[PDB]
Amino acid sequence: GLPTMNTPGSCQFLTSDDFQSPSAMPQYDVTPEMRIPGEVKNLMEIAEVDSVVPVQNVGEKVNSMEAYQIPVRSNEGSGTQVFGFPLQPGYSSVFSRTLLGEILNYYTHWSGSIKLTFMFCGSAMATGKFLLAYSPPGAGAPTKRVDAMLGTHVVWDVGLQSSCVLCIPWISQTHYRYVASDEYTAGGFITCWYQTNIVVPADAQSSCYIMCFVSACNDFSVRLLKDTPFISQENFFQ
Amino acid sequence: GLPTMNTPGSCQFLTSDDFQSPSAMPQYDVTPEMRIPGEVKNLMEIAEVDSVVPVQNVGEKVNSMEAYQIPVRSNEGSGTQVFGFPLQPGYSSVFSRTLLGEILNYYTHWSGSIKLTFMFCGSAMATGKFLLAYSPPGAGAPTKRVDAMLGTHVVWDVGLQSSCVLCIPWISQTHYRYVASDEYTAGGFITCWYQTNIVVPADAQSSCYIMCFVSACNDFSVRLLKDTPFISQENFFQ
Amino acid sequence: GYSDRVRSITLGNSTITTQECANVVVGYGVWPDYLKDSEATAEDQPTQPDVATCRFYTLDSVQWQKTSPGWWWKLPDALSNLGLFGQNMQYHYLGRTGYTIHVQCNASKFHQGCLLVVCVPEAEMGCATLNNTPSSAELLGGDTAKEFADKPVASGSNKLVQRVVYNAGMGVGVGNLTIFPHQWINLRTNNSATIVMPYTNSVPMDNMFRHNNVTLMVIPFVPLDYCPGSTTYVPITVTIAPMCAEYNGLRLAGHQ
Amino acid sequence: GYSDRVRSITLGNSTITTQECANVVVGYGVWPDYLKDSEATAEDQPTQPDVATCRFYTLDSVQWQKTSPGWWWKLPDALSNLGLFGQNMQYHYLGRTGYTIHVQCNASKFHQGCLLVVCVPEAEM
Amino acid sequence: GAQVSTQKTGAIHYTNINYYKDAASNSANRQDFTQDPSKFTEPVKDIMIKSLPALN
Amino acid sequence: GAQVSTQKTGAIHYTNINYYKDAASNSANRQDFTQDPSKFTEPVKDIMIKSLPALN
Amino acid sequence: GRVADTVGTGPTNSEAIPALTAAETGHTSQVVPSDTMQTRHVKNYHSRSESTIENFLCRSACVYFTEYENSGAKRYAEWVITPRQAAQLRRKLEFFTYVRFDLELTFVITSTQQPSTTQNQDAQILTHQIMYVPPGGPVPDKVDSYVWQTSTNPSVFWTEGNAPPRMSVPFLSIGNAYSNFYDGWSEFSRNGVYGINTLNNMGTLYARHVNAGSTGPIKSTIRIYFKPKHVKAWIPRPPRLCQYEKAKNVNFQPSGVTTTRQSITTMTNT
Ligand SMILES: CCCCCCCCCCCCCCCC(=O)O
Repeated sequence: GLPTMNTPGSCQFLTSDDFQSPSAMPQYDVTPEMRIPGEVKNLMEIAEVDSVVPVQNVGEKVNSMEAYQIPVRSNEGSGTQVFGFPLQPGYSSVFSRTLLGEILNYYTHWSGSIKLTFMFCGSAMATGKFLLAYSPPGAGAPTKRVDAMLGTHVVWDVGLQSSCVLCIPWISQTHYRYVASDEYTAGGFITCWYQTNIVVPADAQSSCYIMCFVSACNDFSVRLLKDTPFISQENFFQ
Repeated sequence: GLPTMNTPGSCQFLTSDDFQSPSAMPQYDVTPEMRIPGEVKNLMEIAEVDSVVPVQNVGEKVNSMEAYQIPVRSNEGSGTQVFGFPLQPGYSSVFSRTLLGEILNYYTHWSGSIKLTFMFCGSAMATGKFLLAYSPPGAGAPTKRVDAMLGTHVVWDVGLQSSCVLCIPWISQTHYRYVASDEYTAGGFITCWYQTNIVVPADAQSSCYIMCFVSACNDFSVRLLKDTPFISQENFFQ
Repeated sequence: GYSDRVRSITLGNSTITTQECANVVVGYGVWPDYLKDSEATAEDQPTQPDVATCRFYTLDSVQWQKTSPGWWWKLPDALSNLGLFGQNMQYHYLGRTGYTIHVQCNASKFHQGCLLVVCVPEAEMGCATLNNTPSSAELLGGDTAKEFADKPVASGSNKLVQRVVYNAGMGVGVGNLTIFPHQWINLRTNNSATIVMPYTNSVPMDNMFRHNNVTLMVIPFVPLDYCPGSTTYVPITVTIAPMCAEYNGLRLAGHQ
Repeated sequence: GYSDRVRSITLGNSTITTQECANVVVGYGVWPDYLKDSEATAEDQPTQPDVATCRFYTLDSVQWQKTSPGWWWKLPDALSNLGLFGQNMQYHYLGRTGYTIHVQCNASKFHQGCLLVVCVPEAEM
Repeated sequence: GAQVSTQKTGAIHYTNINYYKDAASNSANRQDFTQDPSKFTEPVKDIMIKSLPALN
Repeated sequence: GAQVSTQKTGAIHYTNINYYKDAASNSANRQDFTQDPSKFTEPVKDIMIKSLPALN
Repeated sequence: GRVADTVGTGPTNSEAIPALTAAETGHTSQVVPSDTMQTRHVKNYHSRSESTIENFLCRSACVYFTEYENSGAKRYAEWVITPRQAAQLRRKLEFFTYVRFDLELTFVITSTQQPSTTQNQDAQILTHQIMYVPPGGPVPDKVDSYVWQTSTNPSVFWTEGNAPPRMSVPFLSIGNAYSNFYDGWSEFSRNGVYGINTLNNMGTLYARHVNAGSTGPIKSTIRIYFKPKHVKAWIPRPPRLCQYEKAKNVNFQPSGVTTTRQSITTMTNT
């Protein structure tokens, strides 16, 4: 009898622990593997896939398709703000239900570079330009285009090619950021300003629409798995 | 099933024990190290840093700055005693709240060589000498300079250079000494006697001040960690 | 021929020469520098104003009296209204800096006195009443020195900071402050003192307005004592030089 | 594959992409640069803000009407209220700079028009 | 018949042994990092180049 | 894949093995003695010599 | 690791002056006792081991405890994780501005009967559950709420009579180290919460009974114990003086520097 001493932590059941256990059905025979297209080895390969962003949450439109559409209309003056939303991919209502939004909510910490892909769905003849700005925190969301200039902005132009890519770089004083809302690490702001008013021929429709996309670059990473507040329950399902 | 026998001491929780435990969050990712100035690898590197000594505890002056000041005044006769305090670095009220005092209170045993650095803050013209004596125990604190001579003393002189160093050697019949008060191991005594009365020109201020310092030499060491009696509590803080 | 009493420091345009001083205490032993690319986070290219930033500034000189308790400054926000380093502070979300502090108080040979120049990373001051916290107006002032108070502060409903010297506002023993880097201005053998502080902080870069990471304190231990007929008014002056500044994340103008 | 209609310019943070344009006229043929030490005068060491300065700015857009005669800007003082280049202008006695001007006016295929973008050194009115 | 591998660190070895006769009794494999995003991003027949226009 | 080291004596070897896949599960390191007082004492630019006067 | 040797010295007459220096340089003299007196060659075998940081910070300590019952108003206990609600641990970490280490948690749970008139009380073995909730996660408002399923969140099931449970946690901070002292606000306007309270969001810790366990009421007691490991430190500082007051801030009540004694000459404490 090899002498031995139990240590604190015996006869406990830990949720995340790693241990070996005796099999309940010895020498069971396993069916062979098959080659199934689309094998995921890691969740990060989901986080790089594009997804639509319900940029317009206003009012009761969240029950219709119009939640995904951004109105763009010819004005009589330039410098009006197209839209804007805060960057809090796990908290802010914008990204909340997105694809990237779901995967984050399981994780507490993250860092990387979020790409925003925009695509102009308007009429083929109408053209236009736009100013996509990103203002790091330290001041409120800029309320005038002249103020949006001093951020990091990509002047983007409609034309033969359609899609655009605004790559939000990674600027923070820490390595990671809370996915849950906190004022300490708060992310920043994003705006879109008319660079030059939409020009439309005659007989072509005045108003257009612009859809937004979200993806994570190849430097993206997450940490510290947790529960997701979204899904509810009452009593066991039947 | 390898036969085994538990030994006394199983299923106990020891405060200081060393054991391995299963991690609660497997494969967690740790943020990389940074290079921060002033990295402490050992507490002894704190114990060698100078600190002021509240040599004057008299009366209610402990609530003012004057607790750190030693009055020195021109007398009409020589041999008066400037100050004196017992050496019990963890117990005596003098060293109690000092830097060296705090670190000791966590430890029961210690040995080494305590340096005392003195610095003369008086007027630039006034000069003077002083006799710094250390009388090992076996007799009361010497009450006359002639008696202080027979100790280990450094005659110290004011002048162009300012700071002095009185290095108290290590003399005891044991290797270590209790940091808590006991009559068995009691440390010794320290005195400062006018060697030659303070001489001041006209128009220069009569009274001066002398501040004291404490540090541990490179032979210093401690042992047997414990609790510190100073900090109190009642109910949990909110 | 040479002397250890004399020193000459040159950064950018400005220069400070002192014929009576001691050596220059350097940090914890790490000479300040730029950011190596191993620890970097921000992926934008940093601005390095160099001469536009690195140089010496001189704040308001403050009188020193027999009863004067002491003073404290907050470095990250002091300069904020001075020079480009004040401008380059408002337009960036990040900054990384290290400080060279130079304190100048001189007196004749007949003036007794001793000062303590310490530079305290992350000094967190308490509050007058136990429940509240200090207001942003009390802990700071632009270029102006805030001073302690020799006797306890009566505790009302206000937000006032606790200014007692012997607790040094942080609730520690003032006699122990020497673990941090320091030097002793002593009217006997000295004139001016000098400190060099490398960048100390938990994260490699920081916002400047939010987090004041370095606090400067001058506490007289031995008050000023001089026979009548000698000049009464002896000012203290502080000089503060950033070193190897960097900035990231250019944004709009303001703090809010 | 390639095209001559399309161009992408990147300076500092900002970036300007255009899917319909012509080539980029460069000066008189001298690509802008720093100051060689042969011609220098000032003996102080110069500040080189780089990214803090070099980047694109966008001024106020101005309407264009059938009768609109034209417009002029003065570059050395236009930006003076914008960005660090406005700040670094006020705190120095000297400056040396070169400009990349990019003018954007688009219209559908049914709009006639022609503009003239010239950049005139030392126009004295 | 032991085996040796590396722990998860940031700025070491551990000895594991399988005690049972059934594969399903072995401990979980936490360390497989292999990743190939090409099966979701870039699912096109004609390989597209970043530096060039998409539709030429 | 064991390891061997020395105990703490005054006037021997012990065999330790790491059983887990996470660094934070390894036992504490009590034995690192490295010490360099120069980062608190002697924080000056000009190196000063004991045998000489401080201010010359 | 070992103490340095004290080298012997004979008499001395010479112009080199070890015993003098200038502390105004902020430079602690390195003088050793052999300089100011005569000294015999002595070998020291004393070791500095127990003074290392590791042995200093690593001891288990009771940070906090709660009470939750088997019936009535309070059926579970909730606590946010801060070290600062216990005096003697918080002080040991206030020497060091920036600390880095890997917690090792250990819980100690006990049960206590409560006075009641209920008849035929017969105990059964209770089972305690301890659930950790990283920040932002769902918060149970009732014991039977769905959140206790712990589809993810690390949770521990424990039983009376067994050994106390233990789990180790790695370094959870965002930055390159925990921060004990933080000067600044959470808001760019220098408003809102001031002090270290802003940096600290560790999530929350919960506990409950799994089963009623008997007819009569039962109150339980849980205790948390930190045991830092692999410690690293930076930028030491003065120990705290005045007694603590609040757990969110450094606020203190002004108190004297030391204790007192009689006239300076007096050689004994009072
Ligand atoms: C059942 C799982 C329990 C998990 C226990 C997690 C406890 C987290 C401990 C954080 C440690 C000390 C940090 C002080 C935080 C701060 O002020 O920045």
